[PDB]
Amino acid sequence: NAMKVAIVTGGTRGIGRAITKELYKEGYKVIAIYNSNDAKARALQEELPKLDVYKCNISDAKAVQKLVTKIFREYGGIDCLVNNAGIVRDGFFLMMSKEKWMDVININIMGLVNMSKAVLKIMKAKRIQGKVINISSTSGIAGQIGQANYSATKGAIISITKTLAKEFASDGITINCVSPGFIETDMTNELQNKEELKEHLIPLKRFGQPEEVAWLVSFLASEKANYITGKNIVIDGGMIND
Amino acid sequence: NAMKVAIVTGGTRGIGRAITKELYKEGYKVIAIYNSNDAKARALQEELPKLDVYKCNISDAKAVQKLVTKIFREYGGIDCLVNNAGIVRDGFFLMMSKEKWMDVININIMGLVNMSKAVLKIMKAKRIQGKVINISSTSGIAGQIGQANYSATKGAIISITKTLAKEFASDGITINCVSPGFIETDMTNELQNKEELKEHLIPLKRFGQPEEVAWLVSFLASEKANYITGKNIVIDGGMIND
Amino acid sequence: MKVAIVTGGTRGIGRAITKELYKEGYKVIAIYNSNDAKARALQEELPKLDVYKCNISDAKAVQKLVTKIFREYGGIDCLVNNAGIVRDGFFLMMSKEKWMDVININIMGLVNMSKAVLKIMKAKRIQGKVINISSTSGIAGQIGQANYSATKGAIISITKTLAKEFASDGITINCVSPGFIETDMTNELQNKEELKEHLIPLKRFGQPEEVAWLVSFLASEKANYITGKNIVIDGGMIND
Amino acid sequence: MKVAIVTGGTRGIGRAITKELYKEGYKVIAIYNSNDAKARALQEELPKLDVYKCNISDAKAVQKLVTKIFREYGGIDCLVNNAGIVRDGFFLMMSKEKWMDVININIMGLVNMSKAVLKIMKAKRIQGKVINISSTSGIAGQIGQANYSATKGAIISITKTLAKEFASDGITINCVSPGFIETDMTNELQNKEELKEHLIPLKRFGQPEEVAWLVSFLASEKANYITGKNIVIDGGMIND
Ligand SMILES: NC(=O)C1=CN([C@@H]2O[C@H](COP(=O)(O)OP(=O)(O)OC[C@H]3O[C@@H](n4cnc5c(N)ncnc54)[C@H](OP(=O)(O)O)[C@@H]3O)[C@@H](O)[C@H]2O)C=CC1
Ligand SMILES: NC(=O)C1=CN([C@@H]2O[C@H](COP(=O)(O)OP(=O)(O)OC[C@H]3O[C@@H](n4cnc5c(N)ncnc54)[C@H](OP(=O)(O)O)[C@@H]3O)[C@@H](O)[C@H]2O)C=CC1
Ligand SMILES: NC(=O)C1=CN([C@@H]2O[C@H](COP(=O)(O)OP(=O)(O)OC[C@H]3O[C@@H](n4cnc5c(N)ncnc54)[C@H](OP(=O)(O)O)[C@@H]3O)[C@@H](O)[C@H]2O)C=CC1
Ligand SMILES: NC(=O)C1=CN([C@@H]2O[C@H](COP(=O)(O)OP(=O)(O)OC[C@H]3O[C@@H](n4cnc5c(N)ncnc54)[C@H](OP(=O)(O)O)[C@@H]3O)[C@@H](O)[C@H]2O)C=CC1
Repeated sequence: NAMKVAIVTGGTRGIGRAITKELYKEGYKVIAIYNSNDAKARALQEELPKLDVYKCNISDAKAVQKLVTKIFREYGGIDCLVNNAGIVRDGFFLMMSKEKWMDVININIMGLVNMSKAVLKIMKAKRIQGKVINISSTSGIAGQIGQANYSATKGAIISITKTLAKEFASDGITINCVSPGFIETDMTNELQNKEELKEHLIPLKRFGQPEEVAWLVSFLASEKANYITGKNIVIDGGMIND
Repeated sequence: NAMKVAIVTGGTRGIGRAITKELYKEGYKVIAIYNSNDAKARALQEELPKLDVYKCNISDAKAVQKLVTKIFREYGGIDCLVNNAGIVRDGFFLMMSKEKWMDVININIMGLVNMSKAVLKIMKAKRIQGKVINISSTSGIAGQIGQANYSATKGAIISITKTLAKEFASDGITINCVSPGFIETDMTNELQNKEELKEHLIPLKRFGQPEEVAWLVSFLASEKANYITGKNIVIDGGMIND
Repeated sequence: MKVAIVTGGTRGIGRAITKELYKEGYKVIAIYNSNDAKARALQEELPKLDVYKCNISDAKAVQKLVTKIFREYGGIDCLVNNAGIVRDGFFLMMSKEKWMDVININIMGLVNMSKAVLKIMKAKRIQGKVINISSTSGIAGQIGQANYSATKGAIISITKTLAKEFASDGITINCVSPGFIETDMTNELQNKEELKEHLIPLKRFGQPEEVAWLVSFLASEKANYITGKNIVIDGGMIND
Repeated sequence: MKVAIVTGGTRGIGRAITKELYKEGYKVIAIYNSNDAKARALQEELPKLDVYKCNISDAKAVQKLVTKIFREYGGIDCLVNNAGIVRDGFFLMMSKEKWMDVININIMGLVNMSKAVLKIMKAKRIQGKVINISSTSGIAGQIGQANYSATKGAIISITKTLAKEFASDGITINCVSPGFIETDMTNELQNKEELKEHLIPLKRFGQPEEVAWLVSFLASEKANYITGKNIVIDGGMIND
C-alpha cells in the first residue's frame, strides 16, 4: 500500500495494462486512461476493483485538463504519470501521407504534452516530489524502416524527457523514459517475420513480456530511483546499441 | 565546379547563408529557400549571382512539391538537400501554449518532411546517389531548459535521419544530421548570458561560426563522405557529451 | 538460495550492494583488498556474510577463491564487479605506473573475476547475472582522470561484448555508471558545493544505497530482458 | 609547413591516412612496427615521407623519436594514433597475454605517443590536432573481441578526457571509429557476404581512403570547433 496516485495513459491494453497491474499490486491508486475500447477497460476494472478508468482522448487538451483536475480533487495530488498511450501508422516514407504524420504526432507528442503539462503544473504548485515516466521505443533511438513518423515522435519523446528533467529537477521531480524493443502484444502480434527477429536480431532470442516493461517502470516510479532523472532505459533483449 | 544541384532551406541568413556560400564556392548550383525576408535574399543573390532564391513556406506541402518539381526540371535532378530551416518559440514548459508547440512542429518537423519527401522521390525514381543533410541541435540531444518544443522537434529530426538512412541506404542515398551547439547568429545574438556560456559550459570558450557548420555540411555532401550515413555529428566546441 | 559475489564489497558503494543483496536473501560473498577491520565489522553486522581478502588482479588467487566458493555453495548466480581504484592527475604528469595500476584492477580485475564466474555459470547452465560498475567519468571524460576514464569506458565496452557473447546462455550482463556518490572516494573533494550548485540538476550527491537499489533490480528476475545496457545514476549530471 | 605523425602509417588505414595528409601538404612521419619492406615501398612512392620503425608501447623509444622529430621540424601539428592490433577469441579462451598485448599497444601506445606530442604542442603554443582511431567494436561490443573492444572503448574515453583537458590550449582531440574497412585486418573474414547483405545498410565495406578523408577533415582548420567527438564511418552498420 504505497498511498500514492498514478495515472497510466493507454493503461487498459498491452504494455499499459501491465504497468497498471504492477502499480496496483504495489499499492498505488491507479487511474487508467484509454481511447475507444470500453469492453477491455470494464473487464480490467472487474479484475482490479479499486482501479479508476476513463475514456479520454489525450490529444484533446481541454478534456485532459478537466480529467486531471478531477483526479487531483479526488486523490489530493498526483504522484506518478506514465505517458504510455501511443499509436503507429506504418508505411514507407514516400507513401506516408500527411494524415499519417499528424495523427501520430498529435497523440504520441501532443498527448504526452497535454498530460504532462496538466500533471506537472499540479506537482510544481503543490511541491510534490513526483515522477513522470515516458514510454518511447528503440525505433526512436536507432530508426526503423517503415516508421519515419513513429520514430520521429519517439525521438521527440526522449528529448522532451531530457528537457523536462532539467526544468523540474530543482522541484525534486524526476522525469525518465523507458524504450522497449519488441514486446509480445497485439501491436506486434501481426508480424510474420517474428522468427527472423528472434533468431538474428535479438541476442536473448525472444520478445519481451509486457510485465517486464512494467517492472522497470515500477522501479523508476518507486522511491528506490530518486537519483535517476533524464535517462532513457532500453529494455530490448540486447537488440540495439543505445 | 561540382556540376551538382543543392537545395538549402533557410539558406539566406545565419547558418543556412553560410552553407549556401560554401556549396556555391564548391561549384554547386545552389537553390536557397527562405520565408519572409525578401531583402536578405536579394542582397545575397547580388553577392552570388548564380544563386537561385525562392520565398517558400516549407510547411505548405503543395507549394513545396511545385517548387521541387520546378527545380528538378531546370537542373535535371537534385544531388543534395540540406534541411536547415527552423524556428524557436522558447518558454517554460508550463507556460508554453499549444500554438508554440504546433508552430515549431509544423516547420521543424513537417517542413523537413515535405522537402525530404519531394526530393527523395526524385532521387529514388532517377537513381541519383544523392545526399540529405538535416540540421538539428545539441538541444535535441541533451535537452535544454525553456526549449521543450524546440528540443522535441530536434530529437525528431535525428530519429527521422536514422530511419530514412536505413530506408534509402540500398538506393545509395546517404542521410546524415549535423547538430550545432551555440553558433554566432541572430538566433543567439540576444543572449546576455553569453559570457557564462563560454566561460563555464563550452571547453573551447567561444561560439562556433556559421562557416564552421557549413564546412562540416559540405564535407558530408561531398564524395569524400559516401560511407557515412545515419549519423549525427555534433559541432559544439565540446559543450555536450553526445 | 542464490549466491552473489561482490568485489570491493566492504566499503562505500560495494558495502551498500552487499547489504542490499543480503537483505534480498542472497548468500553474499564480499571480497576486499586490504582493510581487515572494516571487513570484520561488516561481518559482525551481517553474520551470514562470507568475506575474503583477495587482490582481484591476481588471476590464480581469484580462481582459487571462485572454485572454493562454487564447491561450498553449488553455484554462483550473481557477480557484481564493483572493486575499483583511482590514481588521478594531469595526463602530462601521470606515470606509466598510474596507468598500469588502474588498468590492472579496474580492467584486469573485472576480467579475472568474470572469466572464473562465467565459466561456472555456463558449465552449470545457470541463467546468471553480471553487473559491472563503471562511471560517468568513462562516458563523458573527466579532467585529471585519463587513466580512470579509460578503464571505465573499457568496462562499458566489455559489458556489451560479454552480453552478446553469453546471451544464448541466458546470462545477462549490464553496467551501472554512477555520477558523484557520497563515499570516501569523494569525501576529499573541495568543489562539492559547486558541483551540487552547478553540475548536478538534482543538486546533491547520490547515496551508496541508491546505487545498490539499481544493482539489486538488475540482478533480480524482474530484469531478465535487460542485457548489454549501461544505466547512469547521476542526478541528471550528464547526457548519456 | 605542418608536421603530422601517423602511427601504423605504412599499411591499411594508416597508409591511406599518410597518403592523404601527404597529398594535403603535410610533412608526414609514418611509424610502423616490423614490416620494413612495406615501409620502404611507401617511401619510394612518397619521397618526402619520413618512416621510422618504432614499437609505440616502449615509452623511451617513443620519447626519443618525438624529440628528434620536433628538433628536426620545429613542431608537431597533428598526431594520428592509428596503430592497433587484434588478438580475438572467445572470452573464456582469451589468455592474460592476449589482454596485455592488446592493452599495451592500443591503450599504452596511444598514451605514450600522446604524452610526448601534447607536451610539445602545449609548450610551443601549437593549436594542434590529435585524432584517435577506435572502432564500432568498442562502441557496440563484438563477440570474440572482449579485449579489442575494451581498448577501443578506452580510446574513446581517453579522447573525451584529453579534449576537455587540453581545450584551453586550443588543441582539439577527436576519435574516428570505422566499421568494416577493406584491409588485411579483414581480408581473412569468411562472413563478408553476410555482413554486406545483412549487417551493413550500404552493403559494402569501407575503403581505407574514406577513413583518411574523414581524418584529414578533422585535422584541418575547417574542424576547429569539433572536439571530444567520436565520428563513426561504417555504412550505417551501428547506432552510435
Ligand atoms: N509493443 C511493443 O513492442 C512496443 C511498444 N512501445 C510503446 O509501448 C506503448 C504501449 O504499447 P502497446 O501496449 O503495445 O500498445 P497497444 O496498442 O496495445 O495499447 C495502446 C493503448 O493506448 C490507448 N490510446 C491510444 N490512443 C489514445 C489516445 N489518443 N488517447 C488515449 N489513449 C489512447 C489505447 O486505448 P484503447 O485500448 O481504447 O484503444 C490503448 O489502451 C506505446 O507508447 C508504444 O509506443 C515501444 C516500442 C515497442
Ligand atoms: N544558431 C544556433 O546557435 C543553432 C542553430 N541550430 C539550427 O541551425 C539552423 C539554422 O539556424 P540559424 O542560421 O541560426 O537560423 P536563422 O533564424 O538565422 O535563419 C532561419 C532561416 O530559416 C528560414 N525559414 C524559417 N521558417 C521557414 C519556413 N517556414 N519556410 C522556409 N524557410 C523558413 C528563414 O527565412 P527568412 O530569412 O525569410 O526569415 C531563414 O532563412 C536551424 O535549423 C537551427 O535549428 C541548431 C542549434 C544551434
Ligand atoms: N564513489 C563515486 O562517486 C563513484 C564510484 N564509482 C565506482 O564505484 C565503485 C566503488 O567506488 P567506491 O565505493 O567509492 O570505492 P571505495 O574506495 O569506497 O571502495 C573500494 C572497494 O574496493 C576494494 N578493492 C580495491 N582494490 C581491490 C582489489 N585489487 N581487489 C579487491 N578489492 C579491491 C576495497 O577494498 P578495501 O576495503 O580493503 O580497501 C574496497 O572494498 C568503483 O568501481 C568506482 O569506480 C563510479 C563513479 C562514481
Ligand atoms: N580495418 C578495419 O576494418 C577496422 C580498423 N580499425 C582500426 O584502424 C586502425 C588500423 O587498422 P588496419 O589498417 O586494418 O590495421 P593493419 O594491421 O592493416 O595495420 C596496422 C599498422 O599498425 C602498425 N603497428 C602495429 N603495432 C604497432 C606498434 N606496436 N608500434 C607501431 N606500429 C604498430 C603496423 O606496423 P607494420 O606495418 O610493421 O605491421 C601497421 O602499419 C587500428 O587502430 C584498428 O583498430 C577500427 C575498426 C575497423
